[PDB]
Amino acid sequence: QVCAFSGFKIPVAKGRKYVRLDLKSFTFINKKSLMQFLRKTNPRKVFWTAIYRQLNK
Amino acid sequence: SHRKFEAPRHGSLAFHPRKRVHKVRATVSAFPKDNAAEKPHLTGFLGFKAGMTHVIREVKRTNTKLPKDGVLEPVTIIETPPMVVAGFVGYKKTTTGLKPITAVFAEHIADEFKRRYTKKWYKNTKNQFAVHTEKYNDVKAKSKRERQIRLIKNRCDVVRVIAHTQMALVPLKQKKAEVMEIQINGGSIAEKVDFAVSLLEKQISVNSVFGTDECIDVCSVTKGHGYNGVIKRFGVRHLPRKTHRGLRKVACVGAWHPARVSWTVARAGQMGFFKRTEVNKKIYRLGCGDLKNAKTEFDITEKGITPMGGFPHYGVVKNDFLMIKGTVAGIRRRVISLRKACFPSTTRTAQEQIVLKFIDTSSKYGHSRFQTTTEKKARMGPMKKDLE
Amino acid sequence: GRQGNKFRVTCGLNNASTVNCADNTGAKTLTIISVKGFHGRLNRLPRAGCGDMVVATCKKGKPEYRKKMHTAVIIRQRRTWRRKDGVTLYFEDNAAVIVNMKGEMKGSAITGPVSKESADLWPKISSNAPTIV
RNA sequence: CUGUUGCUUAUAGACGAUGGCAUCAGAAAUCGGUGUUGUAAGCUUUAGAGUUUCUUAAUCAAUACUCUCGGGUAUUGAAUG
RNA sequence: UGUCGGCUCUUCCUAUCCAUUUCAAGCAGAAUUGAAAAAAGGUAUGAUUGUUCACCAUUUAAUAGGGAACGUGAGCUGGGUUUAGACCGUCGUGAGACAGGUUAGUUUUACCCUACCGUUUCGGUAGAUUUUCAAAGUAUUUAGAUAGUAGCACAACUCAGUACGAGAGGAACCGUUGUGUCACGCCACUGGAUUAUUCAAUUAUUUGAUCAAAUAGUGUUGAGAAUCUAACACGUGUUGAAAUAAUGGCUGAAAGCCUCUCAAGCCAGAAUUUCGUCUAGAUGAAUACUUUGUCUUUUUCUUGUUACUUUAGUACAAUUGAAAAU
RNA sequence: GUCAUCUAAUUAGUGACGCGCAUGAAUGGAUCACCGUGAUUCCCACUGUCCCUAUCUGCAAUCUAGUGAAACCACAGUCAA
RNA sequence: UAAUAACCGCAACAGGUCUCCAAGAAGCAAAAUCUUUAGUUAAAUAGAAUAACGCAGGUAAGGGAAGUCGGCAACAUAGCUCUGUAAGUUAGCAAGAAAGAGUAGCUCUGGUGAUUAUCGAAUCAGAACUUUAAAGGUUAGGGG
Repeated sequence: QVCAFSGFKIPVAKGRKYVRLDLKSFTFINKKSLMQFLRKTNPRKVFWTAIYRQLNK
Repeated sequence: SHRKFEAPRHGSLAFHPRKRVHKVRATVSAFPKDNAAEKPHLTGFLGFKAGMTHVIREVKRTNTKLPKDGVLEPVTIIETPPMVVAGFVGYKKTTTGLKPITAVFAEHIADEFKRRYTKKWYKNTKNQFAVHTEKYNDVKAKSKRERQIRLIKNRCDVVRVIAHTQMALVPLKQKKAEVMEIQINGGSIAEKVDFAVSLLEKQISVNSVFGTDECIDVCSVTKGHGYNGVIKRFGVRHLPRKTHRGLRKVACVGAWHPARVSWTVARAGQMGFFKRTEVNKKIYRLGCGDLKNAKTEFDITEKGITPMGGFPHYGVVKNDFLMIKGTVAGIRRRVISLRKACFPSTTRTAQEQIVLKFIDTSSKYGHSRFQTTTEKKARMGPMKKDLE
Repeated sequence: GRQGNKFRVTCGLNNASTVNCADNTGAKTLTIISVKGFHGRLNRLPRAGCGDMVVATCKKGKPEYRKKMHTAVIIRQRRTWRRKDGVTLYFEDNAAVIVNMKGEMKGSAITGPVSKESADLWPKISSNAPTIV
């Protein structure tokens, strides 16, 4: 399992899963990522995300 | 008039009165019933609660709908370094219960055991067991000891070994040891004393007492909370918002005419430092020797049972330990008295084998991600410090 | 009509809770009246989790369904609940479908995903369920 | 022997009590670990819509790039030394 | 002697609604009906009404009936009733009347003794002298007269579409797996609080500007460790032995037969009783060290205790006390 | 009261019926547009009112130094019959 | 003195008592909030600990009045601009009905005058760019 927003490797028995009505489910590592996901925040503009560290460098 | 509606009473009267204990260690009020058709063995131990973690375990029970990939369970870690046996006592069955007859002690006694017989050690003369040790080998004293051994074999029915911990092996600041009387359940009283004598000055490990996948009982003192109200002490209903003079109280503390408040009414008072015995506790991992680590047959990383940054408020576990399924009474660093089950559990879940797939050693502070501190440095890679 | 047992699901739906009707049987929303199999306690309100049969009324729908008491099964809920394998999950809305006592579904379609707790309990729901999450 | 007292003492606590240590006591910083937030201040990418002025010479310019997985915090009821 | 009801809470009664054990039926099964033991455990959510009451819609194994100054106002509320304002209807010449209706109407004090809940302080239990002993002090390990007591209930699978029944219908014993509640805990995982005014951003005012802050009694917002906590997370109470109640039986007289016994003697049989287990706990016991060895009182030092100090007085080893059972 | 309606469910509300215990015409009768810190019912939204409680801050309460009252009081203060 | 200590209330009582002079920010505003000149830091005592029950101010998962005599209490809407606005009606109103959209920062452009190119007024409209997408720190209607 890899966090939908942060892109971090989710440890076992940790994190929450969010299931939307469009049949797509996302699993998150903490409430910090889930809150930013719900605000339509681009993970490529957040410096500490694993996705940002791949696009750059 | 009768109460309009019925409900179960709040609180349990099986624990009234709720008097807080005085000593941190809790003594088992019983031992498993003796069987005389088995080899003598020890029926108890004593460990210090370190903390709690969670493990993923594989279900071995049949006819159950639990997931095949593993079930998440909480486990308590109880560090149990080896004990030192420093004497034994015989008990006799009289018409006023057990009465100790004699207590034969070893020749050499550790300073940890001596501290129990004083209150201001740093001012004491520290001459405990001095006369006992200096005259141990005299014929007058040797003859007396042989009489004490012979007295127990003739007029005693219960033998218990006086074993104490070694506080140098634990991160606690206390130096005085914790003394526990562990009964010997086994053959005739003749070979119980023979078995007891062989144990003098020797060290006993927790593996010699408890086996693998064994259900046990735990006796300890619960976490203290001080003075408390009836809502937390007894769980009564909170009064409506409109109430004059406060919400969190029992409205009626008795009828008019028993003319006195009954002992059964919920009253405010002390909650906390109470002695509780919990039965039927499964042992998951017997952390002795090979199983002293946190690795599993599935997750093969060599990691210590201590999480990153140590157990909160406890430190680092570096001795033998036990994994207990679930929660035990008492906060970290509390002394835990262990004992074999008085009524063994024959349920299919109690006899079930335990096979762990994963043990969580991530940090217990915050929302941690990594298991070992090496794999944290691997994922994050080099940082500004160290590289500059 | 239910098949087998159900594990512990933290019931997040109270009495008088309005849920959507993912069915196609002309009922828009349902409000929970009672929960079948609920064991009473003083001052407690009936509770329903995923896969729980309920007794509900329709306050918005076609005239042949409105202002009547129906039997519904909870298929998803916004209340976070934990599976026995350490998976913590919750949906986007509370929804239910109308089924009778025998369990046979009145409608023939379900919109959105269906919880595994409700699907395994009632075989007829899983057959009409698009996805089972 | 026990009590007072000290550690502005804890696994305890309204106050007493209870638990620990008391010169190998204790405390304190600093260091490493472990967490929280999200990339400090200075200079640089004309980053940069335009304006302005010398008239490609500058300016001023929200925001943005590199130094920077940065900086700050972290027992106070966290763990080593 | 604060006069209705409701809310909160404990306890008691059984004339038992459910669960447990039994007998009977016009009891084939299922579902029911009559009755016995048994009061240890449970007995709900709402629309209308101030209502007790009632009547409806559900849920449940069941949604039983009552008492405690018609339990419970220095526990609450003030909806009703039951002062003073006002309106209507009927009555009265009138002031005014109305268990007729309507609307607005201050709910005071515990710091006292006891009860209850928790919590300290001081005092303390008598006949033993094998010096390997005996007693006093301090500390630990234990002990357990007594008091309380906790686990229940439901569901799913299999038995089984089987027994039974013409068919329709349609169980149960063992076993296994869960759920609910109650009780005791607990902080790993998930969630909540958050003055670490932690980190970041930002509105207004003031530091000449940047930096860094302060002020708006916690300015506000996002994330937020710790600690606490969940009806929101999760563990344990699936636990053994004997004797019983109602009842069904064995042998067996009275009464040559019969009979479970208003006879002697036995067995099986409960959510039962008692051991076992859990909590508090009195008098106690063992060991370690310090003493002392015929004894006491008044003084006296100490935070306090023991030994200890002084002046006396007092006794000095040697015939006591056991059959058991009927 | 009876009939409709509002609700899953209506001693409540609204609209009808009227031999009305005991309505009724300046003791004014009927009708309300605006207005009302007036009385009543129902919807939407929102929320610790509630399921069911958790937690944060300030001030006290607790203890101590100084200071320091009052109501009340036959004598007092354990229960069962 | 003219009052949170000189006045009336038993008092150095949070009650009451007639007037004059009156700065900056911000905003429609003599509003809330912060500061300048002036005044004061004491105005019925403090220190330690950080228990229950309180008084005052708050927040909360899922549900959303199921609580209760009764939405009591709290929550919620809230400024300005543009569009749009029902039945009913004494034709005046209802009406801010209900309902929907916009709002920040930075860099610019145009309109609204006076004197014969210079001088000045805050106000309105428009356009690119950027961001944490903007009335809401304070003040600030719940609707049918």
